[PDB]
Amino acid sequence: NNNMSLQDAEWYWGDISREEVNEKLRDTADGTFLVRDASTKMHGDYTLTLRKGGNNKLIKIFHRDGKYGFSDPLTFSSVVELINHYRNESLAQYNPKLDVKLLYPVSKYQQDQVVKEDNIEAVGKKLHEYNTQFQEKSREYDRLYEEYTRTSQEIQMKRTAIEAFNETIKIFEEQCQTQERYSKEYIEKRIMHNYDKLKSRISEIIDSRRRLEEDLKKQAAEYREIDKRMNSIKPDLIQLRKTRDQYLMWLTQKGVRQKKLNEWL
Amino acid sequence: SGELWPPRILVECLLPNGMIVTLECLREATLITIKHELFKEARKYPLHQLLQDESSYIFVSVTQEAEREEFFDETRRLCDLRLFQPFLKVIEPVGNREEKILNREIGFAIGMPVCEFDMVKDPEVQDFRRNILNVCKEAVDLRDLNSPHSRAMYVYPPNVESSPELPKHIYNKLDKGQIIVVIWVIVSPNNDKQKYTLKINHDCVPEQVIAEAIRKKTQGKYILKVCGCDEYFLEKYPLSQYKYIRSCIMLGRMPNLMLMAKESLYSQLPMDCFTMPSYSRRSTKSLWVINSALRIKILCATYVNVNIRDIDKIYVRTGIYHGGEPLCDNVNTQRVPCSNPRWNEWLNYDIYIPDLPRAARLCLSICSVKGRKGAKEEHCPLAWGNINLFDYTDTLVSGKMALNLWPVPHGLEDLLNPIGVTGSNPNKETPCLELEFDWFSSVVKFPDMSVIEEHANWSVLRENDKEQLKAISTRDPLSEITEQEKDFLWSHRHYCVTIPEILPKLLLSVKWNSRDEVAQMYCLVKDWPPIKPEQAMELLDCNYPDPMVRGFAVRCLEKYLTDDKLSQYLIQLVQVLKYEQYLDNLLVRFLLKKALTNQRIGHFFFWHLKSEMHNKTVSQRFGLLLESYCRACGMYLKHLNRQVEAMEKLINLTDILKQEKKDETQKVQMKFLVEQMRRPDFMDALQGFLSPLNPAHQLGNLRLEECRIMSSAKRPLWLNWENPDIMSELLFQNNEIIFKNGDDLRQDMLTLQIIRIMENIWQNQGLDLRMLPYGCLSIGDCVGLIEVVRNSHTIMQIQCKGNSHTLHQWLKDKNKGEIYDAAIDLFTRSCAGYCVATFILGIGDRHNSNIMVKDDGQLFHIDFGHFLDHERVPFVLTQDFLIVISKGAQECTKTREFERFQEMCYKAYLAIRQHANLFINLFSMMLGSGMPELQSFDDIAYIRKTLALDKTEQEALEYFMKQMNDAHHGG
Ligand SMILES: CCNC(=O)[C@@H](Cc1cccc(C#Cc2ccc3nccnc3c2)c1)NC(=O)c1ccc2nc(C)c(C)nc2c1
Repeated sequence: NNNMSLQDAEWYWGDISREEVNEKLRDTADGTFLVRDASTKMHGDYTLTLRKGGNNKLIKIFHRDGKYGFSDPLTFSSVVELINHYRNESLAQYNPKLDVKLLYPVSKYQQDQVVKEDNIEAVGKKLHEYNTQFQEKSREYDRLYEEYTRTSQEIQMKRTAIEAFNETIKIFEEQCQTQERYSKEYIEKRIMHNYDKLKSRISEIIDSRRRLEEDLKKQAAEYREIDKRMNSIKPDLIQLRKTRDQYLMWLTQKGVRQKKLNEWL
Repeated sequence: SGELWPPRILVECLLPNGMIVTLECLREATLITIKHELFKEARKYPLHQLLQDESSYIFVSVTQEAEREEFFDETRRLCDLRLFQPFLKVIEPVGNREEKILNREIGFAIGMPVCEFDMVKDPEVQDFRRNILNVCKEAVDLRDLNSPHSRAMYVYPPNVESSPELPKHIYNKLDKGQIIVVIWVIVSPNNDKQKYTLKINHDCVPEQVIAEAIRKKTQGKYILKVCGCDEYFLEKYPLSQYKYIRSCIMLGRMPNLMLMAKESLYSQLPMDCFTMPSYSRRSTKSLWVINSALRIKILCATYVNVNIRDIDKIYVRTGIYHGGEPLCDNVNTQRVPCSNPRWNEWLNYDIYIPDLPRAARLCLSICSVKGRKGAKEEHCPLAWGNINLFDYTDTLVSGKMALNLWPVPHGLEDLLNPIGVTGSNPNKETPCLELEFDWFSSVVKFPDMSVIEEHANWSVLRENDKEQLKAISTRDPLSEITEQEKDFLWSHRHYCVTIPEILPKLLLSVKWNSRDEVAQMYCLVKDWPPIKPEQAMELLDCNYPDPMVRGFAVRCLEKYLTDDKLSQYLIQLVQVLKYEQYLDNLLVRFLLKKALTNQRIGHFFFWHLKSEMHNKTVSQRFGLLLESYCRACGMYLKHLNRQVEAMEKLINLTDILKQEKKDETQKVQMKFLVEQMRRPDFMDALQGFLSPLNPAHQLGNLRLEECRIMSSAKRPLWLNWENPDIMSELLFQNNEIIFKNGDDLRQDMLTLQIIRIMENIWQNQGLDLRMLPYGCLSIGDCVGLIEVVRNSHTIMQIQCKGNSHTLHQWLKDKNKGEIYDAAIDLFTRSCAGYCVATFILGIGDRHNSNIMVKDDGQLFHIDFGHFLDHERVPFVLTQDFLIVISKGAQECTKTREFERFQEMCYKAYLAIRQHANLFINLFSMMLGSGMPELQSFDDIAYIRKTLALDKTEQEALEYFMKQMNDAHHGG
């Protein structure tokens, strides 16, 4: 009535590791919480994890001679009775620095509704289809990332060669300015052949740098465009990973062993 | 790139008078040779009367990396010029002759020109280059203060242990406290090798060893030396302390020592020249008086690189992160269409301005949300950034700031990247964010010591809680910390000083969102008792970003961490050099003192920093670090330029062998490398240089009779180098090395470091599990050097060179005699070591080709570069190994020999689990390194699972017994 079974409660998730519960409370609203069996794996601990202030808190539920509570006054009888008391009353009584109460419980029943096809006939076949899609997409993304890294090296190499061509022009232009000063003594009265060659070499180099500038521009666009495809593929890889692991998590409790998964993967 | 960016090479020289002359010169011709002939050729032009003296002219041209370098070094050939375009300008020399020569050695050793570091005008970099010369001068003075002996200590440092006390099991291998040794005195210029045999104690110093040797020959000017390599015994330590002697006794072999006169060694050592560089010559109110709240305005994003159709709306997700933990809730700007990223919104945070700790470190991001399908909208990050809220001079940031956003790293799912390095993307093809900070009509300065100290002490011997305090301090750093413990720790912080190991746990109990408790904690950290060096390295992690905590940790390291421990933990200490936020930290001023005092540490300090310059996040930070080290390294710059040049001809040799010859078969590739390595360009470079894997080993004339492309996975190179040492037949006849190009050696290098640590734990405790951690070294991007372990065979190959009895019969074949009963023993004590180690670390699958066995029965793996991935047991004793362990008996599982193999594995697993804190610390420093399988604290949670750290000691063993029984199918 006021104390139900923990097994049928929605916030109580049973036995999950710390890394498996950080994802559940990741980027969530402040005040969300869930109760799990303690990592130390005794009986009756039921550590409570709470998301307050942008980080995940942990609270241990002490238990002595059939009672439960946070501090040493073990007034509350059952775990369900204790939590339901702090959903309607803020934790400020327990600690002044703890303000936000247990507002939004993380529930496992809604995630059960998320899964289609509770019958075993479709769970096995759907998992293979999702894994094939996930493996194909993962291979596609690894190919794009390798290509994207390659184009990063080319534009970096091409950009430096652009800097060298800018400096070579500067040296040649500086050398030409010396000729303008030095040719005064002769124009007032060979040199003509020498000057034509210098102008010819600079003009060709100007074209060579300009062709490098155009080539970098084309390479830069491809570097950007493929970075658009890579950024678009990733969200689809995110959704497929969640559903594939969801089916595996649902299927792994039917009596199979981890060695089967290791060989399959 | 080294030669040019040809059978006939024409350079278009540009004389000062402007005579553009195109003439042909040989590649082998040096700069001086072409200079002399060009002036003679230029005299034919009509404007030759204006030529000045030849000596007052020099060459200036363009390098490959666009650096306009001046060619004062006339010795360099045309190939070494690294010219960009074929041309040559002649101008009178300017500046200092010696400084620019040094600038070219440093530029080549680093891999980037030194002139690029003087372009940046940022105060953070400029005052780092100028102020890092206090340590560089201090270190140089120290190593030159004493006699010429102090010069030798830098060049040939001792390779010693951390403890003179021998382990009990090792000490029983030598009888009555005496060990025998042979000395190889050379008495004549003609090679007359004679050996003296003498009995020495395990406590005698090399001075006493020299005294006994002179007596046996029948004030001292002689020093010892390891025959076969460049290791010397010129430190007043017990002879049993040295690593070479410990290896010789524990492997049970003959130590061979040679006599070298001191004067012969001192003449080899040259002088040092530390020229002081050019750049060496060249209304505020407290933060706590502000009562406003942190407000930051995100003006706009110039560029964003995601598709308009696929991604609907984007937003900017921020937050104030004190080194991983959020100081307040993350704030989202309102979503905007992807076409026009423009927010112009004053983001408000919960942090009171005086509440801000020193390492506030605001973190940004740019996520993309679609919302078309799925109850949970998929936020896919597009970029990230980090901004320190306090400048290096204790000043809160103010005014408009422009930041360039990095791309999200591969395999990262979090919207923010609090682990990323604070800074801006140097590239100009990345998203750019415009920020604006609140301006308080004056410069805001973080409070000094006096203001923080006066905040403390202004606001205001047990019964049983000591047991709880002891229990808290003995848990893992990643263990379950609860809100009741944090309250308990902070309430009893004054009695936590009596347990100094509890500091890393107590810092987790402090709330940096309030300045009242932060000020009170600074009082305790000021007078904390010093802790062990293996526990003070914990405070250097990412979770502890405060200047005082990281400053305190280094203060323990400077007094406690030794030279041999530093060499072991050099990979990690370099990795925690990016978690620092300011360039002028205390770790750099501590790391550089050691790197300018030991050439052995300096050799690996250079290569560890040089390998991480491929990443653009720490290219500038580590570039300034190596430039200051290379300048003050000394005469090692000539040796470190031999290895870099030698390892660059190999990269070019392999690179064209990988891409241009991928379709080609091994037969043509074998004949292709024969021609390419035949050229004199490779012969000069790949000869007579110190090996990167070990500064003691010298690589002689590269032996071409056995130097072929390994027919393995990524076409590696198997290279043979003779031993140029006079007494080489005692240690090495040819130093084989595998040059792996295209494979990540960072995961393998870390694996062998843990294996080295594990073997030290077992041997010290009392076990005698013997394993082979070979040499590995990553040099650059996906390029590494692997040391060959001499005589060895894969077990896959051993079954064709000799059925489950093949492995045992082969061992019994080449073990005839009484030594056969010891070959199986070594096959057992090494099998047990690699079963516990592989299970704990979760290394990848172990075929019969990754398993290597020596002629003496020792076993070792070719450690895969995929750890913590394959819960999983990689190595299971197959039917081949179980026969050898059980002495060939068909009743393998029930024999006494297999029973002793199980109790050998249980004692090994329990020993490592007792020292599990050390392995957790080592794995937690390589988070920012970039290994795909180690990038967040949930990856180290695998180690805490296979070690069964949550459960008790007796519950852990039954986790190990069951885990091995799932494959062994029997105890
Ligand atoms: C892949 C299986 N198939 C093969 O055919 C193997 C068989 C074979 C024969 C002899 C030694 C070996 C070896 C080795 C070895 C030794 C030490 C190692 N420490 C670390 C990592 N890994 C190592 C590998 C292997 N052969 C080679 O891989 C090979 C290729 C080129 C060689 N070139 C020379 C000059 C020599 C002496 N041995 C060579 C061996």
